[PDB]
Amino acid sequence: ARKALIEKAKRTPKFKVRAYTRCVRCGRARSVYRFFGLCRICLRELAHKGQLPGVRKASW
Amino acid sequence: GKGDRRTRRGKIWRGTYGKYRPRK
Amino acid sequence: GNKIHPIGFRLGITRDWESRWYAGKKQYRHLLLEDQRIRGLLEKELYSAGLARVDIERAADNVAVTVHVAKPGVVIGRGGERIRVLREELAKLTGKNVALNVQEVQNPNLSAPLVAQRVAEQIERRFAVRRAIKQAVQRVMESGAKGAKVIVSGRIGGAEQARTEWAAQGRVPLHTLRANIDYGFALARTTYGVLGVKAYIFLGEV
Amino acid sequence: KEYLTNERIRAKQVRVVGPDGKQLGIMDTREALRLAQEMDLDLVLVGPNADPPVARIMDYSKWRYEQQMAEKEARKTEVKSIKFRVKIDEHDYQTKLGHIKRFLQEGHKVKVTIMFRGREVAHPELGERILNRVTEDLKDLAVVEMKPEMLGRDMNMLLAPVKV
Amino acid sequence: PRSLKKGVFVDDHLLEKVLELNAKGEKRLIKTWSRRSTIVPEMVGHTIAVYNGKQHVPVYITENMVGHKLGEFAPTRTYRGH
Amino acid sequence: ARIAGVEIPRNKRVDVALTYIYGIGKARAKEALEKTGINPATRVKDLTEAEVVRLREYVENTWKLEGELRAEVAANIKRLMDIGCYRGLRHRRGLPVRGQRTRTNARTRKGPRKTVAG
Amino acid sequence: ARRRRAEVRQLQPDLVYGDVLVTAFINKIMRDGKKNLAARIFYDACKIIQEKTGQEPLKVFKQAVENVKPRMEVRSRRVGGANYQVPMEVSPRRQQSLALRWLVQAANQRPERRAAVRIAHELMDAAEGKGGAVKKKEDVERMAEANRAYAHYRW
RNA sequence: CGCGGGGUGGAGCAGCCUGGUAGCUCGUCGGGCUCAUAACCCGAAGGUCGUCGGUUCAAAUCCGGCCCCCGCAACCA
RNA sequence: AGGCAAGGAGGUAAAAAUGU
RNA sequence: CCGGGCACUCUAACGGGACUGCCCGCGAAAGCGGGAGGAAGGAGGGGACGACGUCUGGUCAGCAUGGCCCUUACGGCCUGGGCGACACACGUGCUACAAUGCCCACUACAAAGCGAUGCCACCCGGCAACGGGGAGCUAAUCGCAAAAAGGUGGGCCCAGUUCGGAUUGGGGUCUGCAACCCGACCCCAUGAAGCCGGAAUCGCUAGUAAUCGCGGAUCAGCCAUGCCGCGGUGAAUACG
Ligand SMILES: [Zn+2]
Repeated sequence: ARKALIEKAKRTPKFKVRAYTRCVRCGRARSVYRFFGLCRICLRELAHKGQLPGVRKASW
Repeated sequence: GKGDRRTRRGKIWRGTYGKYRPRK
Repeated sequence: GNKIHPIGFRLGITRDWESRWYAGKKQYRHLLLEDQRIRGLLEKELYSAGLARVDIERAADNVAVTVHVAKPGVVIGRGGERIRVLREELAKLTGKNVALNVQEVQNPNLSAPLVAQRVAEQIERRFAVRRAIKQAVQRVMESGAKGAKVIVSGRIGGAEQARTEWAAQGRVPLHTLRANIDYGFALARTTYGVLGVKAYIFLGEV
Repeated sequence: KEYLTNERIRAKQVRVVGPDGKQLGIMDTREALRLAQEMDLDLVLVGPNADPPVARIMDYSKWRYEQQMAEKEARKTEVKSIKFRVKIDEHDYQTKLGHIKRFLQEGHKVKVTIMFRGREVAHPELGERILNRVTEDLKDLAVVEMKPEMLGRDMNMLLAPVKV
Repeated sequence: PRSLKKGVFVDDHLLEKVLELNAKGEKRLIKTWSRRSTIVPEMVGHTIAVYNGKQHVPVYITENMVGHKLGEFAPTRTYRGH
Repeated sequence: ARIAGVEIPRNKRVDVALTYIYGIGKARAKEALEKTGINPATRVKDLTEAEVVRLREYVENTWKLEGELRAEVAANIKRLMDIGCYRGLRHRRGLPVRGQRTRTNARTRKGPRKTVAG
Repeated sequence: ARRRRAEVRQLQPDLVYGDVLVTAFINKIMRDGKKNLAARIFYDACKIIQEKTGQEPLKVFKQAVENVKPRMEVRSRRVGGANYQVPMEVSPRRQQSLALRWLVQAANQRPERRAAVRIAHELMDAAEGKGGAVKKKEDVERMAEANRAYAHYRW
């Protein structure tokens, strides 16, 4: 999450097979969710906060 | 069986379709 | 090592979300980001006003920003000036109709994040950490809490070995869903390191 | 260790080696069996997976017993250490010597050590004086393979029995 | 296993390098980083220094090795012996 | 009968018997039978010499099989080996080639197990 | 396992007769949870039995089971470093289960061709007083009787 | 010089002896166990029997040479 | 016949070195 | 299918229902054993939830920061390579060694997901991956999609084989600028070891082991046989 590898938020690819999503809270690389654009830690944190609307603790 | 990508069951396992297992 | 977040456990029931807006697969992502930005910005600004619930709705893309605070005066300005500036900033950031419906938290010692923030502030001034914690707890108890807890971990007042000073009052029933506990947390941004200020206030059941 | 005895053979046509070592050829299984029965000693298949199934016509059980006995005898032969010190008590020395002699008689080696500390002055000399004397005492029983060699903190000898 | 639909892929560096040195007759080591490309009939006879991540390594080039990408002949990893 | 280069099998369903050709597997054999006009439910012991011979002819004239096929594969390897190609190099080594991680289970290219002290 | 005597499952009995033993046997035969295959197998076996020894295979099966049923066998308890084949009783249901298991084993030890067939043959052998399962049972009994010495080391 | 006896997987030892049949322990490798090492258990690898050679249907085996090792008899040492 | 207790048996309680 | 209907399934909100409440037994009491009605009985099942603290457990490479250190360099950009290297060793899997199986051929039954440049009906070209045309949906309403084991029939006949599919040759399909390193897949050929595995050792107490398929998330494409998740068939045994 180097503030230099927010060359992803730099919209330009060169080839649209380089656009690699990223988290958009820490800017992690490795556990984004298309549905949130968040890393699997950041997302979790926000879920616990209650700041991703409708995201409950799961149970069935 | 299972593993063999030139049977029916193998095909099923591998996920795909072709000569041995058609769409129809 | 255990112990999950109390709010993020009681979030289909006792306490509703700190954001409320539907959006599809196409737009939850952008909107979420926007909301996060808003929250960040407000935090940066209203640290003086003492901020708690930073509620938001997209009610047909009319952003509703609700900041439950400690000082309406400070948010507002000296009659109604700084409230406007903040709103404008939000608009600039987040280009949609944006409100800023300020509510004070009457009983500022029922809002647990506020309490936590206060404690953090005190710590930053380098006080007797344990003493401060105890005082905070007592204050909470006085307010009308049916139980309180403050966990403060870290380099206590500038210590070389990690500790976790720890104090409580009455009932802090951290397992029952029916409990309804305001959990607050404040990051004590201090001079020798970083101190964790976790605060739990048990206000009341059902 | 263990071969197919007379009728334990379906290995068709067999290499009829007696307990004597003599070849009667490639008899039937059955013929060989008959012969064994007549001769009293079992056609034991010491190489069923060979140029004719190696039909060694000895009593199997008897053979096994013999082998067992031999093995037992082999055990009973071993290394016996006698560790002196630099300073010697004479009675003790004598006793040690006697023990060594006994061991040699039995058939058992006597590795004759000393125990040295540091103090390596007349330590090696003392060791030499001891071990060599001991050897002189019991030449009839053992002669020395290993002389009184320095072990730094020991002086080792090996008295090995004269005849085997 | 060979993997190009329609459009046998060669890079317009040493596509439009080596085709001009068709006019210059032969040429004298063509150094490339584009190992991606195949060995088209135009390359035949020349000498190509493909990139080994570190080396510009030479290949004298024949009519057999047409149906192959360049990085085949520049073996990048080294040794297996211990 | 010797339906390729001395390719005799015995006593099995025709297709299966054919499969014993170095040149042929379960699909080719099935195709071949369909082409030539021999019933799959028949045997090597139960086949008639006219119908034996048709198959023998067709198969031989249609594909490259057996010793020839072996030569071809060797030839291919040579083509790959002589030229300084990755695959050729791998072949020379005794290594796997096509996309295997070699670190552990390259064995059917490495043969049995040649353990070393650590 | 610690507290209670752990209840033994009551099944739906056979849908073709009304026999729990039969059901149990089928289950035992059944590997992988392929019952409506092993049920079929069982009925094929029964049919084979009928074809040969012309009694209602259910009774035959029962007889076979009875024949294989062991009454004393060997557990293993270490005592003084030595491990002992401790010859004790086998409890009724447990014994029955063991017998069933043995039968199944025998069926799959047999060199004959098909699923039903082997089982049928095994059952017939058991009824007779011979075969593989019965032999195993006998061996087990002997092991008890060869090691009746250690009996007193009861559990 | 004599005579005697010996020679076996890396080390110590059986087999020869009874012509067919190479074990045993210590070590070397790998694994298991254990928190970890030792020990422990399991495997695996590893000997053509000094050699020339003969035998003989076939030898570690029977025979000799030569090489040695061993003790003693032995002069210059 | 069961209730225990006191005694007397006899069986079983195997082994298994260590440490920045 | 349509009308027509909310009956039933459903779906989803809300309520009820199980409380040791009823009877007998013991027990001072709790409670326990047995009924009984009840869909369920004694915490019905499964979750979510993990105390004070330990392990100075793990992470400064998710982020947050204290201190230190680097600064035309330990920073920035890119191209290529490397992460995938392989005489070895272990870990976790998958697939197997067959005939309760294997191959084909028809035929039947799920849940839960997921779908917009996304899923793709259906039609044609192709052996086929797929390609072309092309409707539908914006999702219970169209689609992925056939679930498979199963059941009916055929075949195979106990072999290293129609077991098994590694590897290796060839030709292709797709995504993407680009599949050489290093993709998946199709087809044809190749047809390896392996005949249920030493000492050891792991998992599991009921809809569970075991086996069978289906979805997902990341994601162009995938090295997924992983992970998460759902249903199908479905046991054993527990003396102690
Ligand atoms: Zn993040």
